Amino acid sequence: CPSGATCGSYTVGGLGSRKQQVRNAGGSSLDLAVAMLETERMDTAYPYGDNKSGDAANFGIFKQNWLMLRSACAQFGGQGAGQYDNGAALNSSLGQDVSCLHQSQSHYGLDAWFAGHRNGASGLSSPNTADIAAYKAAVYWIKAQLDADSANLGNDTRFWVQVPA
Ligand SMILES: [Cl-]
Repeated sequence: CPSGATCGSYTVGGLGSRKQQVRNAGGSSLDLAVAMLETERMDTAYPYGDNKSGDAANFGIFKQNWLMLRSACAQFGGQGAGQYDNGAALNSSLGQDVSCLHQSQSHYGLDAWFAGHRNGASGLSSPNTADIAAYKAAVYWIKAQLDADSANLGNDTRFWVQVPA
């Protein structure tokens, strides 16, 4: 486990089939790690926008925020913060979700992407915080578990890390 955190793994029914769908939609192991951290079932069943509005609203299985989406992704080009409900298109289309993730990561580079993903504009402007570093470490710990045994790319196991610890 990273730092002083608890971590572990448990079984989620149907998750292996879902992992395969994410991969077939273009998700890499890093993308799977992010998805695995963000929701239990790699879905969009969390509250709409993750109970946030505007630039802070989250959409899709990676919980991408509207600032990131409208700043980097062609389908949201030129849109303002108040148009955030348009990001809900990612809740219905896994292919668009992955496409947007890749556009955003390429636009910012991965290091900046982690910062903006975690903390929005504040994160992009101050990307080297301890909290952002903890988030990144959690994702890469999950990825290490996926990398260490390829069965984890298609089985029902969810790896988890308590990011606040
Ligand atoms: Cl994001």
